[PDB]
Amino acid sequence: EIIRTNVQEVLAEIVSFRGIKNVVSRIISNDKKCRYDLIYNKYLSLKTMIDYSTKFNRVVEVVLIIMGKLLPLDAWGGTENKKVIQDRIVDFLRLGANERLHLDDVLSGIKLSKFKQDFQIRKRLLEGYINWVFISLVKNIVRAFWYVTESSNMDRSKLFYFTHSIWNELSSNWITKYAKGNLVQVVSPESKGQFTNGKIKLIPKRGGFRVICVPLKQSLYSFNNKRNFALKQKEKWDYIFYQKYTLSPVRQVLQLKLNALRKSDMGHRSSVNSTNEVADRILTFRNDLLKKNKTLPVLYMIKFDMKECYDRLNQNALKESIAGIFKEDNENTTYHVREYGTLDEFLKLKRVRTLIEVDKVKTLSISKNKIIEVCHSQIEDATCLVKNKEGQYDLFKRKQGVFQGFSLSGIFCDILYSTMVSKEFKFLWEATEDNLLLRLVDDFIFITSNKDTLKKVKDKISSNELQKYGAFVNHEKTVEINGEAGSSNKMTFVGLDINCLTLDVKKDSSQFSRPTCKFRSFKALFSNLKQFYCSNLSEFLLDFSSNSLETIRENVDAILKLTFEAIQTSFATISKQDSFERYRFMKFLHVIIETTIEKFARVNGSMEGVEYLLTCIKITITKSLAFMATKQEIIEWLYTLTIVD
Repeated sequence: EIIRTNVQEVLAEIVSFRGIKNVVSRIISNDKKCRYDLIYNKYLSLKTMIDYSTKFNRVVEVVLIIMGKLLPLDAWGGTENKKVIQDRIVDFLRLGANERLHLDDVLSGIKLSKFKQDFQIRKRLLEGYINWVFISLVKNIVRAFWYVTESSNMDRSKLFYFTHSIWNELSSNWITKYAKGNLVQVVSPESKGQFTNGKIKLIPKRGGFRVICVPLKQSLYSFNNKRNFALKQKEKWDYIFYQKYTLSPVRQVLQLKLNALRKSDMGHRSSVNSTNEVADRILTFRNDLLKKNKTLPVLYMIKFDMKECYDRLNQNALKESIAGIFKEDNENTTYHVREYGTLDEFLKLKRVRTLIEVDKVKTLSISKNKIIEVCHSQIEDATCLVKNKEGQYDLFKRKQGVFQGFSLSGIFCDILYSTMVSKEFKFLWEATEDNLLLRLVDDFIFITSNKDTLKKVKDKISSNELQKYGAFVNHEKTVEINGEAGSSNKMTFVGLDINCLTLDVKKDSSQFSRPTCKFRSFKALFSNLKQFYCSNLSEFLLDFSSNSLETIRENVDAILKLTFEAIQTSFATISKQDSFERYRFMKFLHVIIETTIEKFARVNGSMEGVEYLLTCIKITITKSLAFMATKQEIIEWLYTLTIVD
């Protein structure tokens, strides 16, 4: 029950002879008589959520035990090619068996597969065989036994295998408890519920789970009727058209109104869009202080975060904030924004590898009435489906707050907190020379030389004046230092170590650890660094529903810089014993760039921002290769890459 295709179909997958059918038959035969649920009894059966996960070594052992039973020794093509393929299987399991397979990296066996001038171009079938072994056999085994989710952690290269039996038990328990305190049932909502339904996804947030709502591309009727494929396809394109022509414009106009307020109001400059911007605003604060009084004064600083900002978000305050940024447009205004494609466009109408080597605008138009209507609909009509354990899939709505995982949830929280910061902290932006406030999603930092204005901020985050917006200060996480030789002088803000005494800002970078660069060849270095890149390129850092583009870009830049730092560190050593070939390096760059763009489109479903990201990648790659004297042809090739038109 691992291979659900016949010998005729599998052999058809390996060509666009007779020994092949001999192997496929023996593999399929072993599949039918393999005692799967006895292996499960032998190998796979409290008080933090990740401890229930199967340890990775037991995960690997189960997979290889199945693979050994499924594939006879000749099916591996040698008693040593088996060692190589098994190592690539472990690498594939370290990516959760969910990332794209690269046949040029996995394949390092040579001849010993005796059908198990042109034998090489007719070895393209070996690519089709190994591909079927990895994507059909290995992946289905993982899907058969485990649910795989990446943790929300500090080090999020960690993928976790929960057996379906224990994952369902953990998930049903947390969801039942979370539904009582945050949700309320629904028996017949509006007929217009086609694009406001979502399914609950859980992420192992330490003591519990993060609750994410993934938008359903169907109506409830189509979801309950799993057999009406045509209707599901019809409504799938309804969402695609709704996302392209309605949701994307609404998000674009909200982002522009929010950007224009960063320049207009002084109260919105305190709202910062990324971590590097937090560092730069502090470094500029430090530098401007060194110019204003020529020394560095004793500085006081306070950091504080919000408790469950999405769950506790005030829907009414959010709706007022949205009306606020549109107060000047007289409720008949049409805005002109760009059109973008969907991921599922090229796929289902064209072919793969959408990054290739006359102009375009492709504008759309949307009115303020629609924007207000769609925003209200997303806030007030968002519903989620919960597994019932009587197999019923009831529908629930939020008592208060906004579901994380919908298109506008991230920008909703940005609009409200920018509005909140601007109206509530008025006594900060006529004396900017002495104090600095910065906002990053839900984390706040405030640095000042005025110990009196420190108490103003310290007394406002202790009152209830921010609860009007749904902001509740996480008091036990509040940290304050002053560096009067009586307190500590190091504080950790988001990703940053900040010295209170000298305003030194240094990045932790421990989230993505050592790229392990010590090899005797560039090919071995690029394969390892390709593994490292995909292992750290998690979906949440490409999620446009929860992060800004500057945050998405800087995260890609952070992974890139670590990857190229490995190249720079070991280039001289490897170049001593292996000649650097620029064309092999460009294929590595092309694979690295393609994977990032593909996963970004996969996560967000919309092509909005791939252009901005592709050119930020070119600039980052250019900068990161400054150490390389001879790169003109490499960089010239890099600059000719575009998104498929």
